[PDB]
Amino acid sequence: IKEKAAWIRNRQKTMIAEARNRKSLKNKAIMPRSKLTKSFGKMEEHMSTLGHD
Amino acid sequence: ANLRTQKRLAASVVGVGKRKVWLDPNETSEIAQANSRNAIRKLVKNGTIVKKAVTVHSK
Amino acid sequence: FMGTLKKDL
Amino acid sequence: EYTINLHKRLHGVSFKKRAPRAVKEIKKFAKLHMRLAPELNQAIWKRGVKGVEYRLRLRISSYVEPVLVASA
Amino acid sequence: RNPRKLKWTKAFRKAAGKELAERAFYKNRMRGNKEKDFLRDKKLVESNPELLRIRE
Amino acid sequence: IAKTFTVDVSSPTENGVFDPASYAKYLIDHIKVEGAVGNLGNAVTVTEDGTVVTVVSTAKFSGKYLKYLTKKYLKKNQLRDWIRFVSTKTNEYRLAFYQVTP
Amino acid sequence: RVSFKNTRETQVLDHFNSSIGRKARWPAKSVKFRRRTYRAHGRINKYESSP
RNA sequence: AUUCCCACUGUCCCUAUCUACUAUCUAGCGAGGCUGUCUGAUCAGGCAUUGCGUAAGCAGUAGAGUAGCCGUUACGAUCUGCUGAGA
Repeated sequence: IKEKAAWIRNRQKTMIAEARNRKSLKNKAIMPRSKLTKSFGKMEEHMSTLGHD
Repeated sequence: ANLRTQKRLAASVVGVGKRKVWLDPNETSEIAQANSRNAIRKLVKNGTIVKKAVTVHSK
Repeated sequence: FMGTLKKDL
Repeated sequence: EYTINLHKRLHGVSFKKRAPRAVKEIKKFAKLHMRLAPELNQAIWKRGVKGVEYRLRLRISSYVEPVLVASA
Repeated sequence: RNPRKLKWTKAFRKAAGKELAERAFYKNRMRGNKEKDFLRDKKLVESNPELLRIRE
Repeated sequence: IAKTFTVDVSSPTENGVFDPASYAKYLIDHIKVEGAVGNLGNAVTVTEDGTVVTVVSTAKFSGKYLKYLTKKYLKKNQLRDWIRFVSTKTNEYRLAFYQVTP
Repeated sequence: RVSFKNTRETQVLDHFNSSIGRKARWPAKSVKFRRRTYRAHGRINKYESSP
């Protein structure tokens, strides 16, 4: 139990750091995802990490 | 690779100023051939030239 | 003087 | 993967030029052990010219990336 | 400035039970800390099945 | 008076990246009727038929709130960057994948 | 179009001797190888190149 | 406008330290805390010419008060413990 808790804490801190890195200073113009296009390799890697088909 | 006129035409056609237009950095050669506003409209339709949304900042 | 610290336990 | 202590390297530098000079510091760093990814430039300028983090975790291949860690 | 208010003075540590009025005393103070850590760890583990599933 | 909201989750479900039962559970646990979590006093009813989730509401409910809840659920499962909540007709919605280069 | 003194006095690239810091320099233009303006007070300041 | 009383002061005894700017060479040319404000809120940070010692988080049945009944939902400043900790 106490190892899974440490893993959860580490992953939560990592996610917070990544969210802070993505976030910026004074807000800028937004580039919507519905207008940009993402490749298939990134999607495959992310879905495999998630644990889906 | 001098897309100043292309940015001017995109800003005029979309009507959102030059601070809201986004020209694809990976399509410099394709945008370089858009010397007319019809080609600019075609690029905007294809998604090569995109219009940025207003900043999400509380009033 | 300091005593026992958190690290030293 | 390296750890650069930029607090030591940026000591005494004017607050107006911490962020630019830090870019030159990491460029020297990769020169000592061995092109900056724009994400790493964002990491450097995350708090403007005046403020740069004491430590930075890097991945050097020389192409240098920032890596996401809970703490350095 | 009242010395007993500042935590870094011996007056605070004696007038608050932190300082013996030693090692065994600190063990006496720090009993049950492991239980509190275990309980908070259990709550954290049971509060996010999805994150453990991502872990696996 | 009752208003019907339809969400078509067929595309993400057929691709093996969605569980409609968990989705419906998240809604029924987070509708927040009258500002209270789990105050479903028969005003809001959620049904999950396998590929279409239907929410029938007689209280204050809007498609914007449903979109907000769906996006929150997507972000919790960190699928926000691949699935979007989009509308086809009035008060008829679906989940669609973002544009992907083949 | 290059300075006469620097060319006459000309590993140097990547690193008439008044005020030279201690006296050697690294003149890049020399190694690789009429205008007029007024001022604070009206005058004719003529600057000429020395090829 | 002048003169006396009290208080203050690097004016001085008696100078010392820091910041900014400047000056120099080179390539070319060439006579921990607080105020205001902003990231939706915490956390963490930016700005305002340094603007002017117990961490984050969790818990207590102790807690000003907000919010359910005539023994009892919930929110909750502050306080206590993990914690001479954290950096």
